[PDB]
Amino acid sequence: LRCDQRVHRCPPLMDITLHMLNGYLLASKAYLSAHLKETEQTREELKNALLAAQDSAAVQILLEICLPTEEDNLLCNLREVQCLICCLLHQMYIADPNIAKLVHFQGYPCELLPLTVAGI
Amino acid sequence: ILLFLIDTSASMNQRSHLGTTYLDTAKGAVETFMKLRARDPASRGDRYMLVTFEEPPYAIKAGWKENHATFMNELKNLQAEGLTTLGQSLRTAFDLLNLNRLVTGIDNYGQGRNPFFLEPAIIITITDGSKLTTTSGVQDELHLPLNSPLPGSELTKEPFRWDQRLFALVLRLPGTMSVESEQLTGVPLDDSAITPMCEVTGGRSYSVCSPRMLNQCLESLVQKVQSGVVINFEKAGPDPSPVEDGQPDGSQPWHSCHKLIYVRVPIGHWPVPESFWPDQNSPTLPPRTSHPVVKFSCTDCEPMVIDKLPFDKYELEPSPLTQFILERKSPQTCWQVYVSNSAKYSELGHPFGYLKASTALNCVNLFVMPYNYPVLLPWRQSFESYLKTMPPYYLGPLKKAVRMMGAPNLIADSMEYGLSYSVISYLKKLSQQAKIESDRVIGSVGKKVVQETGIKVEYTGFQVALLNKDLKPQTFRNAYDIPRRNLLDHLTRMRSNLLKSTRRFLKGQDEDQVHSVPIAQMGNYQEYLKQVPS
Repeated sequence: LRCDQRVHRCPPLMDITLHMLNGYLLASKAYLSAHLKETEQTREELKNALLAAQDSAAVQILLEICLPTEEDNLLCNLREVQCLICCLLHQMYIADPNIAKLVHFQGYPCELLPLTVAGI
Repeated sequence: ILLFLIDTSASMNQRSHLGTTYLDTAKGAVETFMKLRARDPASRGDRYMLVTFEEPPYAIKAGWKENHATFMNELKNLQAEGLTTLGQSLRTAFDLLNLNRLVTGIDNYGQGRNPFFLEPAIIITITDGSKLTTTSGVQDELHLPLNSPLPGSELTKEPFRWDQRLFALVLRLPGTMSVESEQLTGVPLDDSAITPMCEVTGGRSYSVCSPRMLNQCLESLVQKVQSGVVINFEKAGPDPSPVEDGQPDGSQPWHSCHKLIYVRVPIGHWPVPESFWPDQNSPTLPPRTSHPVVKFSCTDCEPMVIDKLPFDKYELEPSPLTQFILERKSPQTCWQVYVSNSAKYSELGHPFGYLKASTALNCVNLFVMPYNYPVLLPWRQSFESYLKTMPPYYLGPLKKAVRMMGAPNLIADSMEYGLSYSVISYLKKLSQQAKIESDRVIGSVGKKVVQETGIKVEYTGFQVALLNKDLKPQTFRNAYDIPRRNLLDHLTRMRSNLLKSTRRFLKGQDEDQVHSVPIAQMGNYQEYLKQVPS
């Protein structure tokens, strides 16, 4: 999510990066689950909190990417990128219903409220 | 024993001319009173208690079985928020002071009234100026409520006890300059609703107006703590028969001062039995009085009383000694004293002592005599007929003195009343249970009250949460306690903390220390292989 920042206005590359993000999030979950077993030769709650915070940070970054500009709203690359991000967020919420609650407790700017509700 | 009563009411939030509120000044005055009393080498047995203007479960902050540490900790965190419920607080304090009285034997109400069984207690009742409220309006009477009397309290009919003095501080500090400093050595009265309640017990009520006056009143209050023997005097009935060196004409009649019964527990005998005629069969006992209504008569009546009678030195505190000093302190002469309210079967008062002064003419010695001394002191079947004029139970203590010579009496007629013994152990057990229940839930507050009570104006059961002071959010353990601003940096911090695999991991981000950081406490948990032999 810290790439060249020019792919934000690029639907195909954005979808590729979203697929990679989901894959690497699952890989990080698996890596932590395997690392907590190869240690001490509680920690499970710490790992769960870390994974929840990481998913929440990823969701927040994906939401902040949906911002229009730095300063048509329907026919542009921004629309397709927002739709892809909403699709990934819907998949994440279907996978885990707790990250949605954690993100809503953390909050996000109101400019994304009519987009996530009507997109997810 | 000293029970400080600090209201901590919402009216104690107004700022003085120095810059601190009245509550801060009261706490500072309490601390300086502590450091002043610590100068006298007698503060190794007293115990400090705290009473605030809160609910009965929350009014007491530190009571029995509480050391000085928790008392200072509770007085430190006092918050001034609430109404001025003076009557309920005074009642709670008096009930707290009378928890361990019906179990040890003090005020047994069946065997005289022993003055050598003392439990001193001084109340300060530091409150505001005036305008006390009771959640409905502003009262001007200060009547103590009577809603739930303690088991065994109907035998005194008064909340305070034999030795329970009540001093008061109003803290009437001006807000601009407090420039009233005309009278240097003068401490006037407050003239408020607490003044009669204080004067009834036997203690005055100071009127704090300046910090200098506060220091003066605190330095004058430390000299008014001793054994509590408070008895009331009356002029009746002699019409001021003090025709010894001048002519009488007075205010030194209703003297309700205290007496210093210094020990040599206190040692003494011959107590003031009671004020009524006790019958052999009496289911209900008449309620006693905290202050005995004893009256003196100005008669010489052979003041020379020399015998092997056990001696007593209950020193009387000089408060109304002007009437005695007007007659040259009555040299080599005394005046009898007698308790009223049917001291015998059929008579009005029986002389049982006198108030002879010492040779140094400093104070009154309060020579306490037997129930009827001028007859037994000067057997031809005389003592058997003489022992019928004295109360029955009164044969208890006097016989001990007869033990110094012999033992002619026995336990045949040593019976007060067949009905007085009954219904007494149950009352003592109930009082002990109440004292245990009060001392148990004394520091455990367990408020658990945080809600907004959302009204309609999930239904009828919702309540928004309130801001918790001592929340201690777990940033590493709980993910909900991480705000949005410092989320990525905190995420990396948690990641590095979990992937470090260090020793003795914790869930706190930055927990430096508590409010106190002692040097010896931290140095004790260490090892130093050194002794400095050189």
